[PDB]
Amino acid sequence: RKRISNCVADYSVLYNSASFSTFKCYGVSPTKLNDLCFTNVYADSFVIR
Amino acid sequence: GDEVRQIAPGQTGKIADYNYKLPDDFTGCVIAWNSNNLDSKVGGNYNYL
Repeated sequence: RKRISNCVADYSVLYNSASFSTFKCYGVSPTKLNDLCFTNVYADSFVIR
Repeated sequence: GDEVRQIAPGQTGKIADYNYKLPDDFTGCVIAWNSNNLDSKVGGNYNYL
């Protein structure tokens, strides 16, 4: 669980290299994320089947 | 393949935003199937941009 703070989240950089099998926002719409900022962010990172 | 999910209303990504955007008032059908045995060759197929 990584804490993300004090930064600009563009996510446009990811397009040139990453290709996600799934992307899913609960809560908020995927198209509003550029027009939004967050109170705290945690990134829960793990490998599954 | 991983971009098939992006061909939908409300989605974002390099395709939803840059190359093929759907209306949020869309009536119709999205049909997709793999073409791994047609649109790909050895040395890779670089004709799809």
